[PDB]
Amino acid sequence: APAWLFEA
Amino acid sequence: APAWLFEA
Amino acid sequence: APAWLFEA
Amino acid sequence: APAWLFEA
Amino acid sequence: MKEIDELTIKEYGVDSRILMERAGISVVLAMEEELGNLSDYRFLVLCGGGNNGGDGFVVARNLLGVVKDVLVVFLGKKKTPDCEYNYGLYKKFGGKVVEQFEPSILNEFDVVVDAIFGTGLRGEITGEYAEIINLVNKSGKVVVSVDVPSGIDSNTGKVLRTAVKADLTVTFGVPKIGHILFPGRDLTGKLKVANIGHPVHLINSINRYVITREMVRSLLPERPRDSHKGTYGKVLIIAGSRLYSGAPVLSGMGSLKVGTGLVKLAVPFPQNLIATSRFPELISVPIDTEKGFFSLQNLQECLELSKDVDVVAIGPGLGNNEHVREFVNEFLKTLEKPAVIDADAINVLDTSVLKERKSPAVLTPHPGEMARLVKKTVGDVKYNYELAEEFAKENDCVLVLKSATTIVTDGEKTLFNITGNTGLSKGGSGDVLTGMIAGFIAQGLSPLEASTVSVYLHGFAAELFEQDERGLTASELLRLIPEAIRRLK
Amino acid sequence: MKEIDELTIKEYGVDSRILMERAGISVVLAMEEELGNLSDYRFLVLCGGGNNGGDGFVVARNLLGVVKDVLVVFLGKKKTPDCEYNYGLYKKFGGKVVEQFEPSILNEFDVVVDAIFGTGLRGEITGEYAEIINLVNKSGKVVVSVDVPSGIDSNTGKVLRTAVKADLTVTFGVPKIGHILFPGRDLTGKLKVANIGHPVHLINSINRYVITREMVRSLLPERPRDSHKGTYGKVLIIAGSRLYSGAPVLSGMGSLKVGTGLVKLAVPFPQNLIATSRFPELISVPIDTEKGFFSLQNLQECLELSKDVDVVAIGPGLGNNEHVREFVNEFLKTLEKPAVIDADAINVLDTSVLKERKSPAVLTPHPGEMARLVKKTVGDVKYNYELAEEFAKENDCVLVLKSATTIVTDGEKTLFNITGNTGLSKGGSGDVLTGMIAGFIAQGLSPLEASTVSVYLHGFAAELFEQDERGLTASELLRLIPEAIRRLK
Amino acid sequence: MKEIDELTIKEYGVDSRILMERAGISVVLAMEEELGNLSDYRFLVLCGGGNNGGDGFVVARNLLGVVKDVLVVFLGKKKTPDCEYNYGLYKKFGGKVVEQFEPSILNEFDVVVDAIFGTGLRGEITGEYAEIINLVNKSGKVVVSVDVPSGIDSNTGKVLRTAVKADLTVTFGVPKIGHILFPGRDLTGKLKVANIGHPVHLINSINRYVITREMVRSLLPERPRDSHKGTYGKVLIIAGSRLYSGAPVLSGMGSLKVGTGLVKLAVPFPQNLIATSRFPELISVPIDTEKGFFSLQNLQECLELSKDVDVVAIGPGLGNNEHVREFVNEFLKTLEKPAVIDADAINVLDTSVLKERKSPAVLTPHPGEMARLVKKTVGDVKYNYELAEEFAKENDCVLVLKSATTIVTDGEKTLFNITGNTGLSKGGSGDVLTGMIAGFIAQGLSPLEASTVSVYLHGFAAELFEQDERGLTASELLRLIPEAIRRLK
Ligand SMILES: Nc1ncnc2c1ncn2[C@@H]1O[C@H](COP(=O)(O)OP(=O)(O)OP(=O)(O)O)[C@@H](O)[C@H]1O
Ligand SMILES: Nc1ncnc2c1ncn2[C@@H]1O[C@H](COP(=O)(O)OP(=O)(O)OP(=O)(O)O)[C@@H](O)[C@H]1O
Ligand SMILES: Nc1ncnc2c1ncn2[C@@H]1O[C@H](COP(=O)(O)OP(=O)(O)OP(=O)(O)O)[C@@H](O)[C@H]1O
Ligand SMILES: [K+]
Ligand SMILES: [K+]
Ligand SMILES: [K+]
Ligand SMILES: [Mg+2]
Ligand SMILES: [Mg+2]
Ligand SMILES: [Mg+2]
Repeated sequence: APAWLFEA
Repeated sequence: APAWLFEA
Repeated sequence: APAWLFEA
Repeated sequence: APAWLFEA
Repeated sequence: MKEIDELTIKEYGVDSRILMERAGISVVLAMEEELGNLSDYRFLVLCGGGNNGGDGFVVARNLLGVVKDVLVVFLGKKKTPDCEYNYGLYKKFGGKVVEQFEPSILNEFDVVVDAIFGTGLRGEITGEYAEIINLVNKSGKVVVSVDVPSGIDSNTGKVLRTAVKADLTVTFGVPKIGHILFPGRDLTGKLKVANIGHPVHLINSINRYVITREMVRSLLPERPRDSHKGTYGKVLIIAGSRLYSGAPVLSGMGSLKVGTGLVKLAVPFPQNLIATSRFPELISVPIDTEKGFFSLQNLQECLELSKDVDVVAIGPGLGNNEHVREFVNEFLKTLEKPAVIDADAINVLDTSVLKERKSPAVLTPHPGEMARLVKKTVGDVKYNYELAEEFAKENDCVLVLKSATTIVTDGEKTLFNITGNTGLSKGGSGDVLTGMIAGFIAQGLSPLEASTVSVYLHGFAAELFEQDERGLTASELLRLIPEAIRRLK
Repeated sequence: MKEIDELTIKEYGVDSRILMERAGISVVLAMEEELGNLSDYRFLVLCGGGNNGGDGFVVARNLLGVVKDVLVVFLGKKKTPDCEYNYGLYKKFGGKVVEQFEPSILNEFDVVVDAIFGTGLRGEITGEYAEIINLVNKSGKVVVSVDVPSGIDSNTGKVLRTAVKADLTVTFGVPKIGHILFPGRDLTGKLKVANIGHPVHLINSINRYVITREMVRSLLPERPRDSHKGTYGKVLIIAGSRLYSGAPVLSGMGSLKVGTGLVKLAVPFPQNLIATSRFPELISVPIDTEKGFFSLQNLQECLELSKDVDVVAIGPGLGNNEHVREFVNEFLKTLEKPAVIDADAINVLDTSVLKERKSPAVLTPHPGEMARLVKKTVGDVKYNYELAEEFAKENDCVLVLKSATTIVTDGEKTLFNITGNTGLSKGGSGDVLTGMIAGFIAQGLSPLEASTVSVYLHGFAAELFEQDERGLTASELLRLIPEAIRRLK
Repeated sequence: MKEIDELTIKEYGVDSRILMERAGISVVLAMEEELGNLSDYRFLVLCGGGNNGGDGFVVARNLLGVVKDVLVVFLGKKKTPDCEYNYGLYKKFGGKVVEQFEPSILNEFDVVVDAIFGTGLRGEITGEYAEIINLVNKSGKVVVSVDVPSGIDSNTGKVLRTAVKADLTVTFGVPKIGHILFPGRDLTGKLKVANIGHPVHLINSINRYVITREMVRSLLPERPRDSHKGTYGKVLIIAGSRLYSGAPVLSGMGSLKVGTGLVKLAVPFPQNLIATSRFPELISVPIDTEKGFFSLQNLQECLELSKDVDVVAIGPGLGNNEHVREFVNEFLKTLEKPAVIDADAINVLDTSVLKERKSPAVLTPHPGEMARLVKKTVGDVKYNYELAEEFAKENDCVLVLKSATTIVTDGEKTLFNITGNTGLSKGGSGDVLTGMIAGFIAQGLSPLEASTVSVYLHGFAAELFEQDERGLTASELLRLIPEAIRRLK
């Protein structure tokens, strides 16, 4: 799942 | 379909 | 759920 | 559909 | 209906207040059916000084304590007795009335209940009345109109200077002519007709009705299994010209698609060959003409061809020159069969000819053709059901005055059709309907019955078009007719 | 757009480095949207010495530590200030740059980021630049181009000797003409347009746009329910000949399928009978000609037929001989109605006639016809939007220059159409579009609006064909138009 | 992190304005991800005079022209350089700032962007600051906080008089301790952590982390197929009393459910029989006691039983009287095995005993037990991670300080657990966790690793309960552990 900008 | 009050 | 006339 | 960054 | 209210009060003995309570609660129930649970909405109820406004006060009072906020703006000068009584109840129940408004009032409300004017509208709306109506129309709020949207004349559907545009109209007893004819039909939005306790015998006595699915279903002719083409009648269509070769084909298939047994066209040669190249089911008889138009020289051949049919349709694509006029009028004068008279046969018709015919006729003009036929303007005949009734009664015919709402009358009974869409606003639509009517007559329906069934199914077939309605063409309409018939039962 | 960058820096006061950061990150986000999680991929970032390359250094630096491997190959000589600053950041962050490459370098990488040249491309690409671009194109790696694929002229879409073929192009602010016109449109692959923080007022000031679904939806005319065929206009189509009998039929139905109220064709007899045998909805008037072609002897009949219509389309299938030339030019000189001029009417047109017409015109040439009309080669007019603009402005018309990307201009405003496919590369396609344009004009759209809506819907209908596009024919295109209209709203 | 900003600017050379642009855009993207399309919403952006407010100005400026309305209320006195620069951009772009507000301002807006204070909060919030924050909290608008909700101390999670309650918090680089500890964790709402371009090496250097699913997955021990119960270790649990017979059973099964090979309980007779009547898998050794509690007379039997195990857990349900104190302290002083010390063994522990043990220990107090252990108030130890770190470092142990957010530390490394819910706020929960920790130690994880994995899985098992969390009991928690383990991989 793409996570370059955000970590949850 | 019940129609005592309303006709469409 | 619409309840102007009847409560159950 | 969200479009702040990209138009297609 | 004003007579129906009066009789229900004065002779059946129903208290006028009981009718008014029933009216108001039916509005509340209608809104709930349309909006779901009312308890989160804020309501602005706009009340005139008449009984429409009294109905409004019943609405307002019945929402008190159950929804988020109710405010009444009372816009009248004086109150009728029932309006006064119901204003009095609203206030005793804790309700807030104001008599002035600012443009900003719409801000704090979600639903506008329009109880300003109903059937008692007289004359143009001006002043503060007009101003609040224009504000409501610019507000983008949900608008619910009591009986008729304020500003529509309920007998004609005309806008008296300005009128409320409603999302939902709740009317009492029966639909009013102004919900059915445009522009009123447009401003009504979704129409609900509420039973408020008039005796059913009175409601059923009204002589002008909307054509419904149930009425059309019970009129559809029977198809007994032991039958043959002769069971289902024969139609002759006299149509076309060197200019207008497509009309006969659309009329002929119109008759076939509604279940007619045999259809014969008489069309000038070689334009007759057009029809069978498209649909070989049709019989397309070549008529030898001097210059590509029917004339008196074809009279005898056409009467001969009429002898072996049940109905004759005439007019689509004939052209309108003097030779056509002479032919059409001499033909109809001698033809002793039901006639469906359309298009150019109307444009050349001598109405004395109709009065002297022993056999029946249906005429199917659009307003342009009706205007020319009675020597009036389009604006004076458009939606003029009383003129249509007089014409039908005086000429002993059925008149089918085509428009978005179509009027069908024999002078005694008048029916309004509300099926269809703008895909029918295109050349060829009318030609189909002519064939449908002739077809149903051939199958045994009276001219009035045939017209009632055909206008409904023609519009319903249009609504069944799968893609955008503006792309509907007559050929596609034809393909949809048998699906309309199936959906009707 | 170079002006837009400058103004955003010099007058709005946005630091040039902020714009460059925004550009680079938008590339990273775009790649993630297209490739999913980036963390398993190895990236080769090819950077020129300009600001395109600076954008590249921002990309490279933002992938450091987050993906499997990044390498920059720096191919320039010197660096602009922002490229230098961002090179400096990349290296401070631990990034690897090399200035030489071997053909084998592509081996150890999955994604090529092409930041070699953007809008600053000048002249043919040669040398090591060309060589790395040719290696990238043979590599079968995923190619992501920064702003414009290197080697495409961003003002014209021409390839300057060689150019990168991209899977994904990320451009900034607005699409460039070279993403829209071929061959550049082809090499762009999937285009994303990123907002990098220019004031919206500047982005919106650009005078050459791509026709979008939203623009076409808001232009579609209204269908008021109280309407009739006259509401939706009347078209006359003057078309066909003994040689070319099919053209009128496709043009006529083109008008009907977009919602026109009435369509009349004037076609030489007996070729006029073709139209109504296929579609009886059409009116196909027979014109008596000496040898099967329109001539001056038909002038008067055609002007007469024009009086009762809103628009006239002329040209499809007329033929091109001197009698047709005399007829077409004398007709257009006297006709005081909007005209849609296509095909053979363009081939014979005297452009002086256009300058003297008071009424509007749309011309719809393919490049072959445009070339003959202005006496240039096909290669000089093809995709030449500035020539199209000058022609429209000088002749006071709308010019619709048909090709895979269609240009629509009135001289002031220019729109590009990117809908359609190769199924339209077949006889008959053009004839349909002519009817569509005439139809929309008849319904009340300006010639420019009608052309904008028609080119978009014509191509979109083609894309809706269910089977392989190469089997699409004009007849099937017609059937698809009303589904295109429905999908548009 | 303030150090991380500084180093990224001063030593890596990233312009401070670039960091601020990146922060602001990440807020916009986060809001879009959470709210869908932003274009219909009206935004009120509340900006302080610091860099938090500068981040706010970037947000505001990037919404201009794209959403329905933006207003900035600037609440500060002076502006830092980056705040000033970004205020300047906002205004050049056409943005509206006001410096005063009335309570009514919230009315015309849908979303509040809280950029008042971030990590620069110092001291209690009073005055107009407090007033606008209290108004925002009563407004029922969607609240999006920039970095940390204004009024939360980002190092502790305490509310400095009053604080914004956010639906969404967007923080930069790394979560702050005040998003993790309550009450701050509660006021943060949904937390997104945005990458704004710090070097990854710096982001990764932070010494206090949140325990994540990926960290726990990589710590889970291996299950080689050629294994037997001895592969997976042996646990002794010394627990229970005549008063507290249930504790041993929950601790024992806690060890078994995480994959321990053999579990032995030592429990006073006859309370030991309780365990095997519920779970016969357990070994429950009867210890003969004088009055139903462990005492020095049981020392030797317990050390003997310890020889054949890998880890000993002690404390749940022992009771706390002097004989238990003497037993617990003499046992732990002689036991040369890792020890997990819980509950009543903590209540009687002599901390000198921990300093002299050569073998490792984990202590698992709730704040009440930690308070008594260090002779402070519950309020002074609750969420006091620095006190926990000092205690762990001074006593050479791992400390697991239980609460809604659990702190796990060995003095050097500190981890925060955010799994779980209020169903764990019930007797028995702790007893399970003790067994889980002992179990993982027995399987070969370090005391710190065992504690990290166990706190995460214990809370995650609770979240997997099917019904309302308040009905969760320890027995049901146990049944859920192996499903938590499965979902983790
Ligand atoms: N907007 C509309 N809504 C519903 N029905 C419509 C609408 N517009 C037209 N119609 C219907 O379509 C038919 C049009 O017949 P008319 O004779 O007016 O038009 P036409 O172009 O002459 O068709 P033809 O070429 O077959 O003669 C009528 O039944 C009319 O009621
Ligand atoms: N490859 C393509 N992609 C998109 N659109 C195309 C493509 N090829 C052709 N078209 C479109 O199809 C239409 C072709 O019209 P044109 O007048 O060039 O051809 P034609 O063979 O003359 O059609 P007709 O026989 O109707 O005159 C134009 O709208 C053109 O833009
Ligand atoms: N609201 C909550 N959210 C998340 N975790 C919680 C919550 N309340 C309690 N817990 C967890 O449940 C466990 C409670 O253990 P503790 O020793 O405090 O309680 P207990 O009643 O003594 O349980 P036991 O009877 O097993 O000793 C701890 O892991 C604690 O972190
Ligand atoms: K009303
Ligand atoms: K490039
Ligand atoms: K904040
Ligand atoms: Mg007609
Ligand atoms: Mg062509
Ligand atoms: Mg406990």
